[PDB]
Amino acid sequence: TTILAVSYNGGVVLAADSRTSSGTYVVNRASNKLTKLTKKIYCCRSGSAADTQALAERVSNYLGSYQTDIGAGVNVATAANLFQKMCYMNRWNISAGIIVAGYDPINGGSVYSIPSGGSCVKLDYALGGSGSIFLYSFFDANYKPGMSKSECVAFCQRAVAHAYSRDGSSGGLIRTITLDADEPEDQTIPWNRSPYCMEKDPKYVTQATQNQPFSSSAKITGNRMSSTG
Amino acid sequence: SGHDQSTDVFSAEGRVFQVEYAGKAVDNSSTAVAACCKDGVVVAVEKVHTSRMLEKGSNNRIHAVDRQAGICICGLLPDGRAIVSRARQEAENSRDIFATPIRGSVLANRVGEFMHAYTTHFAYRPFGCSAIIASYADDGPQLFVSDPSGTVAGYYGVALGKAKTVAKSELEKLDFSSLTCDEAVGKLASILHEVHDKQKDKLYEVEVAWVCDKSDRKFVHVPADMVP
Repeated sequence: TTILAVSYNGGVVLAADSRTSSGTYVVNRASNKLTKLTKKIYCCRSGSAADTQALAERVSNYLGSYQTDIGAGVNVATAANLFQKMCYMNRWNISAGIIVAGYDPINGGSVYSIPSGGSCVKLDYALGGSGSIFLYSFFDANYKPGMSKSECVAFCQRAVAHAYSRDGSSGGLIRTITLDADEPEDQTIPWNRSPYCMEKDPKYVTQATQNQPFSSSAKITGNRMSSTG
Repeated sequence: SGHDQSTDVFSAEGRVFQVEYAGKAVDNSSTAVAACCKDGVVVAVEKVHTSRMLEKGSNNRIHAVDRQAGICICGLLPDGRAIVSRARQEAENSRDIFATPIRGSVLANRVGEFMHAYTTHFAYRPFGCSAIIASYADDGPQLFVSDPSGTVAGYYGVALGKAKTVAKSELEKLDFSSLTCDEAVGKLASILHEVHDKQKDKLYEVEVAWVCDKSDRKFVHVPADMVP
C-alpha cells in the first residue's frame, strides 16, 4: 500500500495505489484507498482494509451527524482528531496507518498523518503504507512546496508510481483526489499510462550479465540467449 | 389539583404548569441584561446581597463555560450552576472529541436540550433559572437565552428578572448595529442601576462580563473601573 497527501495553496491532493494483497497474491487490483469522510475531507487508508474501512465508516458517520447538528462545514482538524481518538483507543486491536486530508474554509488545505501509534501530526505532506518508505528520499530530493494544483497532482502521481515500482505490496491504478474550495476532482491513472515504471525506464533495459556463455576469456560479453551461440 | 404537580403532565389547555412555575422563579429573580455587538457580547447581572458582610465576587451569577463562552444565570443560582457544569461538559466535549471551540448556537441548543430534558420526566423538576449564553466562537458574537422550558432564542439584547419589562424599554433605546462592547458595559450597568428597587434590595452590586475583540475573544469579568 502507498498513500500520500501533499498540500498546495488552495487545498490538498491525496494519492494512492490500488492494490490490496493477501501477502503475495493481489486480492483486489482496483481498491479505492481514498475514502470520503465529508464532501472535502478524505482519508487514505493503509493497513488492515477491514480496520480502516470500519474506522473510515464510523468517522464519516460521526462527521455527518456533527455537520448536521452544528449546521456548518466540518474542519479537517475535527476529522483528524476523531480519527486519532479511534486509531488510539484501538491501537492494539487494529493495524491502521491513516492520512486525513482535506479543505475547510478556516484553515484551507490540511494534511494529518495518523500512523499506527495513534499520533496525529499536522504536516505539509504525509506518506503512508508499505510504499511510504520508498518516497521519503524521493520527497527530500524532488518535492518543492508551493506547487500549483496541477503540479501537485502530477507530482503525487509520479510519487505513487515510484513507490509501486519498487514495493511489491503496492501497484495497480494511481487514484488522486484534489480537495479545495472547488468541486473535488478525482482521477485514476491506469498502470499502462503510469508516469514511471521500471519496465519502461531505459536505465533497466540492458539485462544483468548473469548467464554468460562458456568462453576461453574472462571478458564478460553478454548473456547466452541461443544454444547455438 | 393533579394537573400541575409534575412536569410529565400536560394540562387540558396543552401547557406544562411546572415549567411555567419554574419560569416564575426567574421573573422574581435579580435582573440580568445582555447585548450582542459587532465587537463581542456583554452580560451585566444585578446580584441582590442578603447580607452587608459578603465578600466581593460572592454568589457570582456569571461563569466561564469555555475560553470563548460564558453563562450568566438569572434565577436559582444553584440550579444555574448545574447548567454551567453541563455547558462546560459540552464545551470540553467539543474540544476533546471534535478539536474545536463549541459554537455559540451549538452550546445554546445543548444547554436548551439539557434544560428541556428536566421538563419531560416525572422524577425531575424543571430548572429554576434562565441561562444567558454569551459566546464569541467561529460563528461570531452570539447571545442566547435558554429558559426553564429549554426554549433557546438568539438575541441582540435581552433582559431577565423582576425588572425584565423596564430593562427591555431601555435596551430598545440602544442601536445594536452601532454600539461597541466598551459603550455596552456602561449602558447595560447604567440600565441595571436605573431599574433597581432602592428601598426593597438595599445591598447589591452589578457583576459585568464580556467576550469581545478587546478581551481576545476570551469570556472574562470586566475590570471594576469600566463598571459604573
